[PDB]
Amino acid sequence: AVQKMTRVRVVDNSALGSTPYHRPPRCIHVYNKSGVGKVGDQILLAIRGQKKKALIVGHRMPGSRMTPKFDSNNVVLIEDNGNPVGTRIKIPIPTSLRRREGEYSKVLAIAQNFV
Amino acid sequence: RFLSPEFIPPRGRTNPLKFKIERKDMLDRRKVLPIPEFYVGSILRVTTADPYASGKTSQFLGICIKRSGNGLGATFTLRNTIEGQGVEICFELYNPRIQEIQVVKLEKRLDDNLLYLRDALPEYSTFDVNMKPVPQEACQEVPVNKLKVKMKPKPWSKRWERPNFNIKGIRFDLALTEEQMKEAQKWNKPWIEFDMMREYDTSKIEAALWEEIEASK
Amino acid sequence: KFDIDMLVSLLRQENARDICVIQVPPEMRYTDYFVIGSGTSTRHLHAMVHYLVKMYKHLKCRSDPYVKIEGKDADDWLCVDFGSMVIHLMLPETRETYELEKLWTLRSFDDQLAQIAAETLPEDF
Amino acid sequence: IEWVLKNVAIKLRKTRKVKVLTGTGNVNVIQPDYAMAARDFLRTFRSG
Amino acid sequence: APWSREAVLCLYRALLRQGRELRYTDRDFYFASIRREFRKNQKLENLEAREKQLEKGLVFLHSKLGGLI
Amino acid sequence: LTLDGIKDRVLYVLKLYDKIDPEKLSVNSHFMKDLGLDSLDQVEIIMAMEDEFGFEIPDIDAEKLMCPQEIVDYIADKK
Ligand SMILES: [Mg+2]
Ligand SMILES: [Mg+2]
Repeated sequence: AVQKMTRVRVVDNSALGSTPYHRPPRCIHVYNKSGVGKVGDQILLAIRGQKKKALIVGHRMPGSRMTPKFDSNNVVLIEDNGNPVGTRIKIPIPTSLRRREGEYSKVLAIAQNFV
Repeated sequence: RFLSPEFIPPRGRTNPLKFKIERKDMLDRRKVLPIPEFYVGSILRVTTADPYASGKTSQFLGICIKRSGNGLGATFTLRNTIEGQGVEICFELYNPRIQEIQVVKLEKRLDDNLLYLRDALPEYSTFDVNMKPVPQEACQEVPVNKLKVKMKPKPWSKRWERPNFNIKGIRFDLALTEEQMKEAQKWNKPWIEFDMMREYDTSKIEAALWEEIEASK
Repeated sequence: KFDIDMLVSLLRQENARDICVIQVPPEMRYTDYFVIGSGTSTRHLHAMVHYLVKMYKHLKCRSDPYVKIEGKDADDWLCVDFGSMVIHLMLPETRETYELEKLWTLRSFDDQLAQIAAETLPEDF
Repeated sequence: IEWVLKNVAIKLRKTRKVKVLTGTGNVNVIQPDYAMAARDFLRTFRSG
Repeated sequence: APWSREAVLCLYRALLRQGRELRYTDRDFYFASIRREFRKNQKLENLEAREKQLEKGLVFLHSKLGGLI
Repeated sequence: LTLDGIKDRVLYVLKLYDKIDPEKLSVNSHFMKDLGLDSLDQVEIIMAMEDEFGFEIPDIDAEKLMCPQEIVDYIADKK
């Protein structure tokens, strides 16, 4: 359940996310009819005095049975065209992403671990 | 004699018939697949079929932190940390896409809920993925692991020190001053343990179920 | 049928310059086959993807789901996900940067993954 | 020098709590001020 | 520097032989990529770094050429 | 077998190789110094020979060839 002004963690190898900054990134917009963002939802991120698109891959809110609940809200940065900003992901990613309506093949390619 | 929690009925105004009907289906699945005995705190490995992919299975290993539900809806939640990222999954025992349940290590802990492990140090939740099963002895009683974990800085997910939770597996002396402990005790509600109308005696119900389950065997 | 043999021949016909085919062990619950194809130009990439989807629709039938085309927004990387195969098409410059062959071949020994590290700190100092 | 400046920073009481988002969850790390601690130490050295 | 400098030569030989048998993929591309890896890394290396580098190559060989088909 | 055929056949395959410069592709052309080839370079040179001529040359003596005539002689006496 990510909302406007939520603080999120960039699970990626991109320099933009990796480099330490005095402020953690905050969500600015949720691309949904509702304002709530769940796994598989794009959002608009404010990073280092800049705006970038990003994708939610995990959160701390309970879901339906037999699905993984994480300890932090994890996000991945996405370019305007939709190509991933980073080249690697190390943290486990849920397998529900494969079938959900949307474009997730590109992110799945870069992710090693699936839980 | 270990009677699984789900078999015990909850109190209420429901008819007994609804429970008899549910039990018959529960026993039938147990013949097809065996459900091992375990308690909160034991480490388990569960194998389940993956729906998205075609005929490919999955395995998850973690410590059981909670047992809930009644009848065919019973659940259990087990936890582990992978690459320094904590994950929990809630499993239903009677879900038909569970291939096997393996008790890697059977043991009992001081409390019947370990949800406070979220606030403990990471080491107390990590378990080796490839750890092999340990031996068990039939002519014994289940072991009770008495470890007391250490906590991270005070801001926590819940106020575990407060008397309602009744936590007995945290080293409070290290994390809290004696002044704070007295501050917590203002929420005690001492009278609850001594009023005889809030107690649900299930000894007879437990006994009757035992023979019927054994008799059906 | 629309199998690995058919797909590679189809790619061969349409003149894919560089082709890599990687099998996937069951331990990873993603797909049986991973295929990466290089492409000269964006116009060429669109033609290659459209023909394969057209061919797949013709041969498949009965209870076989339809397949989406992804990456049309992007001008250089296109990927199509079939039931048991995954095909990625991109230009040479895009392919080398992401270096997808390395990761799947060397599952846990990839050089880029090794560069990433872990984080711990007692205090902000 | 880090340990002594930490004590002087605590002795000066100039500390800032920051919240760090980690894979295990957010934790409130404490950041003292080296600069303020150093300034107080210099005053004591200059004073008798 | 390596575990043995004969293993590096022996390891390189096996990779080329396995590539000869590669069927579906463009064998030429695989051969060129292997040479580039064998060229860039081994010119400059250290005991600890070299051991891991050759170790990763060793697993690549011992896993059906890392799944290449 | 034809020794002259072996010589030119070895010469032809070596000529096909691009990295080596055929400035002096004599029958006694050295590899470490005349052509500047490293341990990796010789192995592929051996493969360029084994591609159609040989196919059973071990590395133990392949590295010792160091010149077309030696390999010309070596393949000649093993077949
Ligand atoms: Mg309830
Ligand atoms: Mg809360």
